[PDB]
Amino acid sequence: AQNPNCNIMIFHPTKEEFNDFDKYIAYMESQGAHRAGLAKIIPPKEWKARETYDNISEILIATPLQQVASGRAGVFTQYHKKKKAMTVGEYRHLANSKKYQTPPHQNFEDLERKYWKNRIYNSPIYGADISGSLFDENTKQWNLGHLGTIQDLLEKECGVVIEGVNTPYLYFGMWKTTFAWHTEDMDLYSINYLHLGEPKTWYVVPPEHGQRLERLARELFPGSSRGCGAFLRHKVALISPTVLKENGIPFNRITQEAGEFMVTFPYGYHAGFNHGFNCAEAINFATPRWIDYGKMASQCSCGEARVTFSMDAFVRILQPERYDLWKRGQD
Ligand SMILES: O=C(O)CNC(=O)C(=O)O
Ligand SMILES: [Mg+2]
Ligand code: NI
Ligand SMILES: [Zn+2]
Repeated sequence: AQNPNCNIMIFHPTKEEFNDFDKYIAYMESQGAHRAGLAKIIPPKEWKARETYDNISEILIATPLQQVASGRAGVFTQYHKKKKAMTVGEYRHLANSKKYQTPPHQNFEDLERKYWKNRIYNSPIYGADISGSLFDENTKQWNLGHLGTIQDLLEKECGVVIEGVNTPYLYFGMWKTTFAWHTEDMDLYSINYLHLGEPKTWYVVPPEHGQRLERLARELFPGSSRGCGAFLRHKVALISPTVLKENGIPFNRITQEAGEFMVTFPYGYHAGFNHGFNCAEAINFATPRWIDYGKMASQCSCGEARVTFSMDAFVRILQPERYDLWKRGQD
Protein backbone atom coordinates (compact mmCIF):
# COMPACT_ATOMS: atom_id res chain seq x y z
CA ALA A 1 0.00 0.00 0.00
CA GLN A 2 1.45 3.38 -0.94
CA ASN A 3 1.85 6.12 1.74
CA PRO A 4 0.71 3.88 4.61
CA ASN A 5 1.44 6.50 7.31
CA CYS A 6 -0.97 8.93 5.46
CA ASN A 7 1.58 11.76 5.15
CA ILE A 8 0.79 14.91 3.16
CA MET A 9 2.54 14.55 -0.16
CA ILE A 10 3.98 17.39 -2.27
CA PHE A 11 4.05 17.13 -6.08
CA HIS A 12 6.16 19.03 -8.66
CA PRO A 13 4.57 18.22 -12.10
CA THR A 14 6.47 19.12 -15.21
CA LYS A 15 4.81 21.37 -17.82
CA GLU A 16 3.98 18.21 -19.85
CA GLU A 17 2.44 16.52 -16.84
CA PHE A 18 0.38 19.69 -16.09
CA ASN A 19 -1.68 19.34 -19.28
CA ASP A 20 -4.08 16.67 -18.26
CA PHE A 21 -5.72 17.41 -14.91
CA ASP A 22 -7.66 14.17 -14.49
CA LYS A 23 -4.64 12.02 -15.35
CA TYR A 24 -2.46 13.92 -12.77
CA ILE A 25 -5.06 13.44 -9.96
CA ALA A 26 -5.10 9.72 -10.81
CA TYR A 27 -1.25 9.67 -10.73
CA MET A 28 -1.18 11.32 -7.29
CA GLU A 29 -3.63 8.68 -6.02
CA SER A 30 -1.46 5.86 -7.49
CA GLN A 31 1.27 7.19 -5.13
CA GLY A 32 -1.07 7.16 -2.11
CA ALA A 33 -1.65 10.93 -1.88
CA HIS A 34 -5.31 10.55 -0.95
CA ARG A 35 -4.55 8.62 2.14
CA ALA A 36 -3.52 11.90 3.84
CA GLY A 37 -6.72 13.72 2.87
CA LEU A 38 -4.72 16.68 1.46
CA ALA A 39 -1.89 17.13 -1.11
CA LYS A 40 0.17 20.09 -2.26
CA ILE A 41 0.86 20.74 -5.96
CA ILE A 42 3.61 23.22 -6.93
CA PRO A 43 2.98 24.24 -10.58
CA PRO A 44 5.79 24.14 -13.16
CA LYS A 45 7.90 27.29 -13.32
CA GLU A 46 6.61 28.00 -16.90
CA TRP A 47 2.99 28.32 -15.64
CA LYS A 48 1.10 31.36 -14.41
CA ALA A 49 -2.53 31.86 -13.32
CA ARG A 50 -2.67 35.40 -14.78
CA GLU A 51 -0.22 38.19 -15.72
CA THR A 52 -0.66 40.50 -12.67
CA TYR A 53 -2.88 41.13 -9.64
CA ASP A 54 -2.62 44.91 -9.98
CA ASN A 55 -6.22 45.47 -11.08
CA ILE A 56 -8.34 43.51 -8.48
CA SER A 57 -9.16 46.30 -5.98
CA GLU A 58 -12.59 47.05 -7.31
CA ILE A 59 -13.95 43.53 -6.78
CA LEU A 60 -16.84 43.83 -4.23
CA ILE A 61 -17.10 41.78 -1.08
CA ALA A 62 -20.88 42.15 -0.71
CA THR A 63 -21.16 40.44 2.67
CA PRO A 64 -17.88 40.41 4.68
CA LEU A 65 -18.17 38.05 7.66
CA GLN A 66 -16.85 38.89 11.19
CA GLN A 67 -15.86 35.62 12.75
CA VAL A 68 -16.81 35.76 16.45
CA ALA A 69 -15.61 32.86 18.66
CA SER A 70 -17.14 31.24 21.78
CA GLY A 71 -15.46 28.63 23.95
CA ARG A 72 -11.91 27.97 25.08
CA ALA A 73 -8.69 28.53 23.18
CA GLY A 74 -8.37 24.98 21.88
CA VAL A 75 -12.08 24.06 21.62
CA PHE A 76 -14.37 26.78 20.24
CA THR A 77 -17.13 27.56 17.80
CA GLN A 78 -17.39 30.58 15.52
CA TYR A 79 -20.38 32.45 14.13
CA HIS A 80 -20.42 34.75 11.21
CA LYS A 81 -21.73 38.26 11.72
CA LYS A 82 -22.61 39.99 8.44
CA LYS A 83 -20.92 43.38 7.83
CA LYS A 84 -21.44 46.15 5.29
CA ALA A 85 -20.08 45.69 1.77
CA MET A 86 -16.58 46.77 0.94
CA THR A 87 -14.22 46.57 -2.01
CA VAL A 88 -11.11 44.35 -2.08
CA GLY A 89 -9.03 47.59 -1.87
CA GLU A 90 -10.92 48.66 1.27
CA TYR A 91 -10.60 45.12 2.73
CA ARG A 92 -6.82 45.00 2.11
CA HIS A 93 -6.42 48.34 3.94
CA LEU A 94 -8.49 46.97 6.82
CA ALA A 95 -6.44 43.76 6.99
CA ASN A 96 -3.23 45.86 7.18
CA SER A 97 -4.58 48.15 9.97
CA LYS A 98 -3.09 47.99 13.44
CA LYS A 99 -6.30 46.29 14.78
CA TYR A 100 -6.13 43.38 12.27
CA GLN A 101 -2.57 43.02 10.96
CA THR A 102 -0.35 40.00 11.50
CA PRO A 103 1.83 40.45 14.67
CA PRO A 104 5.53 40.30 14.66
CA HIS A 105 6.72 36.70 14.62
CA GLN A 106 9.85 34.52 14.08
CA ASN A 107 8.59 31.89 11.69
CA PHE A 108 5.42 29.96 10.73
CA GLU A 109 5.65 27.87 13.95
CA ASP A 110 5.73 30.95 16.22
CA LEU A 111 2.75 32.37 14.30
CA GLU A 112 0.87 29.07 14.70
CA ARG A 113 1.42 29.22 18.47
CA LYS A 114 0.11 32.76 18.59
CA TYR A 115 -2.95 31.77 16.53
CA TRP A 116 -3.96 28.97 18.92
CA LYS A 117 -3.22 31.00 22.01
CA ASN A 118 -5.05 34.16 21.00
CA ARG A 119 -7.58 33.47 18.17
CA ILE A 120 -10.63 33.44 20.46
CA TYR A 121 -9.94 36.98 21.71
CA ASN A 122 -10.32 38.59 18.31
CA SER A 123 -12.94 38.68 15.53
CA PRO A 124 -11.26 38.91 12.13
CA ILE A 125 -13.28 39.70 8.98
CA TYR A 126 -13.37 37.10 6.13
CA GLY A 127 -14.46 37.81 2.51
CA ALA A 128 -15.48 34.29 1.83
CA ASP A 129 -17.54 32.44 -0.68
CA ILE A 130 -17.57 35.09 -3.48
CA SER A 131 -18.61 33.61 -6.85
CA GLY A 132 -15.98 34.39 -9.48
CA SER A 133 -12.44 33.64 -10.84
CA LEU A 134 -9.03 35.27 -11.10
CA PHE A 135 -7.66 32.84 -13.70
CA ASP A 136 -6.99 34.44 -17.07
CA GLU A 137 -9.18 32.91 -19.76
CA ASN A 138 -6.07 32.05 -21.76
CA THR A 139 -4.58 29.94 -18.91
CA LYS A 140 -5.23 26.47 -20.28
CA GLN A 141 -3.74 24.28 -17.49
CA TRP A 142 -5.29 23.96 -14.02
CA ASN A 143 -7.69 26.78 -14.61
CA LEU A 144 -10.31 26.35 -11.85
CA GLY A 145 -13.03 27.97 -13.93
CA HIS A 146 -12.48 25.45 -16.80
CA LEU A 147 -12.60 22.08 -15.05
CA GLY A 148 -14.95 19.20 -16.02
CA THR A 149 -18.19 19.61 -14.04
CA ILE A 150 -19.38 17.26 -11.31
CA GLN A 151 -22.72 16.89 -13.13
CA ASP A 152 -20.87 15.69 -16.21
CA LEU A 153 -18.80 13.27 -14.10
CA LEU A 154 -21.99 11.78 -12.58
CA GLU A 155 -23.41 11.44 -16.08
CA LYS A 156 -20.29 9.80 -17.41
CA GLU A 157 -20.07 7.27 -14.55
CA CYS A 158 -23.75 6.53 -13.86
CA GLY A 159 -25.52 7.42 -17.20
CA VAL A 160 -28.00 9.92 -15.78
CA VAL A 161 -28.13 13.57 -16.88
CA ILE A 162 -28.87 16.02 -14.03
CA GLU A 163 -29.45 19.77 -13.60
CA GLY A 164 -26.91 21.97 -11.88
CA VAL A 165 -23.73 23.93 -12.41
CA ASN A 166 -20.36 23.98 -10.62
CA THR A 167 -18.43 27.37 -10.42
CA PRO A 168 -15.47 28.67 -8.42
CA TYR A 169 -15.35 30.85 -5.35
CA LEU A 170 -12.96 33.56 -4.16
CA TYR A 171 -11.83 33.94 -0.55
CA PHE A 172 -10.19 37.15 0.69
CA GLY A 173 -8.54 36.56 4.10
CA MET A 174 -6.72 38.35 6.87
CA TRP A 175 -4.76 37.31 9.96
CA LYS A 176 -6.72 34.79 12.08
CA THR A 177 -9.50 34.24 9.56
CA THR A 178 -10.48 30.64 10.08
CA PHE A 179 -12.01 27.68 8.26
CA ALA A 180 -13.67 25.24 10.64
CA TRP A 181 -13.36 21.45 10.64
CA HIS A 182 -15.29 20.01 7.63
CA THR A 183 -15.40 17.73 4.67
CA GLU A 184 -16.80 18.96 1.34
CA ASP A 185 -20.45 18.83 0.46
CA MET A 186 -21.28 15.19 -0.51
CA ASP A 187 -17.64 14.37 0.47
CA LEU A 188 -16.41 15.83 -2.87
CA TYR A 189 -12.82 16.74 -3.65
CA SER A 190 -11.76 20.37 -3.49
CA ILE A 191 -8.93 22.25 -5.15
CA ASN A 192 -7.67 25.54 -3.80
CA TYR A 193 -5.19 27.95 -5.42
CA LEU A 194 -3.56 30.67 -3.32
CA HIS A 195 -3.39 33.59 -5.83
CA LEU A 196 -1.62 36.17 -3.73
CA GLY A 197 -0.58 37.32 -0.35
CA GLU A 198 0.21 35.69 2.94
CA PRO A 199 0.10 31.92 3.64
CA LYS A 200 -2.70 29.58 4.71
CA THR A 201 -2.03 26.81 7.31
CA TRP A 202 -4.03 23.60 6.95
CA TYR A 203 -4.77 20.73 9.28
CA VAL A 204 -6.19 17.43 7.91
CA VAL A 205 -7.36 14.03 9.19
CA PRO A 206 -6.81 10.97 6.93
CA PRO A 207 -10.10 9.80 5.38
CA GLU A 208 -9.71 6.35 6.95
CA HIS A 209 -9.74 8.05 10.36
CA GLY A 210 -12.47 10.58 9.87
CA GLN A 211 -14.92 8.86 12.23
CA ARG A 212 -12.39 9.32 15.05
CA LEU A 213 -12.57 13.05 14.58
CA GLU A 214 -16.41 12.87 14.52
CA ARG A 215 -16.50 10.93 17.81
CA LEU A 216 -14.22 13.52 19.46
CA ALA A 217 -16.33 16.33 18.14
CA ARG A 218 -19.50 14.78 19.59
CA GLU A 219 -17.75 14.65 22.99
CA LEU A 220 -16.42 18.23 22.80
CA PHE A 221 -19.61 19.84 21.45
CA PRO A 222 -22.30 17.87 23.24
CA GLY A 223 -25.30 20.27 22.71
CA SER A 224 -24.47 20.60 19.01
CA SER A 225 -24.26 16.84 18.66
CA ARG A 226 -27.73 16.39 20.19
CA GLY A 227 -29.11 18.97 17.78
CA CYS A 228 -27.83 17.37 14.58
CA GLY A 229 -26.43 13.97 13.62
CA ALA A 230 -23.93 15.67 11.24
CA PHE A 231 -23.19 18.99 12.86
CA LEU A 232 -19.72 19.36 11.41
CA ARG A 233 -21.65 20.17 8.23
CA HIS A 234 -22.43 23.50 9.88
CA LYS A 235 -18.79 24.43 9.51
CA VAL A 236 -18.47 26.19 12.89
CA ALA A 237 -16.29 23.96 15.16
CA LEU A 238 -12.57 24.34 15.86
CA ILE A 239 -10.33 21.88 17.71
CA SER A 240 -6.60 22.70 18.13
CA PRO A 241 -3.66 20.45 17.28
CA THR A 242 -2.82 20.18 20.97
CA VAL A 243 -6.32 18.89 21.72
CA LEU A 244 -6.22 16.45 18.82
CA LYS A 245 -2.83 15.10 20.07
CA GLU A 246 -4.17 14.74 23.64
CA ASN A 247 -7.07 12.65 22.28
CA GLY A 248 -4.95 10.49 19.93
CA ILE A 249 -6.56 11.75 16.73
CA PRO A 250 -4.34 11.14 13.65
CA PHE A 251 -3.71 14.36 11.69
CA ASN A 252 -1.12 16.33 9.71
CA ARG A 253 -0.41 19.96 9.05
CA ILE A 254 1.10 21.99 6.20
CA THR A 255 1.40 25.66 5.16
CA GLN A 256 0.35 26.70 1.60
CA GLU A 257 2.10 29.74 0.06
CA ALA A 258 1.10 31.98 -2.80
CA GLY A 259 1.34 30.21 -6.12
CA GLU A 260 0.57 26.75 -4.77
CA PHE A 261 -2.41 24.42 -5.15
CA MET A 262 -3.90 22.24 -2.45
CA VAL A 263 -6.25 19.31 -3.18
CA THR A 264 -8.54 17.85 -0.50
CA PHE A 265 -9.71 14.28 -1.07
CA PRO A 266 -13.13 12.70 -0.39
CA TYR A 267 -13.91 12.56 3.31
CA GLY A 268 -10.64 14.34 4.32
CA TYR A 269 -11.58 16.55 7.23
CA HIS A 270 -9.69 19.84 7.14
CA ALA A 271 -9.44 23.17 9.05
CA GLY A 272 -7.06 26.10 9.11
CA PHE A 273 -6.27 29.76 9.17
CA ASN A 274 -4.78 32.63 7.16
CA HIS A 275 -1.54 34.38 8.15
CA GLY A 276 -2.45 37.81 6.76
CA PHE A 277 -4.08 39.47 3.75
CA ASN A 278 -4.50 36.93 0.97
CA CYS A 279 -6.76 35.73 -1.88
CA ALA A 280 -7.59 32.12 -2.69
CA GLU A 281 -9.84 30.51 -5.29
CA ALA A 282 -11.44 27.11 -4.79
CA ILE A 283 -13.93 24.74 -6.39
CA ASN A 284 -15.26 21.24 -5.85
CA PHE A 285 -14.66 18.43 -8.29
CA ALA A 286 -15.24 14.70 -8.70
CA THR A 287 -13.50 11.65 -10.15
CA PRO A 288 -14.76 8.09 -10.61
CA ARG A 289 -13.40 7.18 -7.15
CA TRP A 290 -15.64 9.82 -5.54
CA ILE A 291 -18.95 8.11 -6.49
CA ASP A 292 -18.82 5.63 -3.59
CA TYR A 293 -18.10 8.40 -1.12
CA GLY A 294 -20.93 10.48 -2.42
CA LYS A 295 -23.35 7.60 -1.89
CA MET A 296 -22.28 7.27 1.77
CA ALA A 297 -21.92 10.99 2.68
CA SER A 298 -23.63 12.23 5.81
CA GLN A 299 -26.05 14.89 5.71
CA CYS A 300 -27.30 17.78 7.95
CA SER A 301 -31.13 17.54 8.08
CA CYS A 302 -31.62 19.91 11.16
CA GLY A 303 -31.75 22.60 8.53
CA GLU A 304 -28.74 24.66 9.58
CA ALA A 305 -26.41 23.66 6.73
CA ARG A 306 -28.44 25.06 3.71
CA VAL A 307 -26.32 24.12 0.68
CA THR A 308 -26.19 24.83 -3.09
CA PHE A 309 -28.87 24.21 -5.67
CA SER A 310 -26.68 21.55 -7.30
CA MET A 311 -26.43 19.37 -4.17
CA ASP A 312 -30.16 18.42 -4.56
CA ALA A 313 -29.56 16.31 -7.54
CA PHE A 314 -26.57 14.49 -6.01
CA VAL A 315 -28.74 13.48 -3.01
CA ARG A 316 -31.65 12.53 -5.25
CA ILE A 317 -29.63 10.20 -7.47
CA LEU A 318 -26.98 8.83 -5.09
CA GLN A 319 -28.99 8.81 -1.82
CA PRO A 320 -32.70 8.28 -2.81
CA GLU A 321 -33.73 7.01 0.63
CA ARG A 322 -32.31 10.14 2.33
CA TYR A 323 -33.77 12.43 -0.31
CA ASP A 324 -37.20 13.22 1.27
CA LEU A 325 -35.93 13.97 4.80
CA TRP A 326 -32.95 16.00 3.52
CA LYS A 327 -35.06 18.27 1.31
CA ARG A 328 -37.47 18.84 4.28
CA GLY A 329 -34.36 20.34 5.99
CA GLN A 330 -33.72 22.54 2.92
CA ASP A 331 -37.39 23.74 2.79
O1 LIG B 1 -9.70 28.61 2.17
C1 LIG B 1 -10.67 28.47 2.95
O2 LIG B 1 -11.17 29.35 3.76
C2 LIG B 1 -11.39 27.16 2.97
N1 LIG B 1 -11.07 26.27 1.82
C3 LIG B 1 -11.45 25.01 1.80
O3 LIG B 1 -12.05 24.45 2.75
C4 LIG B 1 -11.20 24.23 0.56
O4 LIG B 1 -10.53 24.77 -0.32
O5 LIG B 1 -11.68 23.07 0.61
MG1 LIG C 1 -10.99 45.35 -9.71
NI1 NI D 1 -12.93 22.68 2.23
ZN1 LIG E 1 -27.52 20.25 11.09
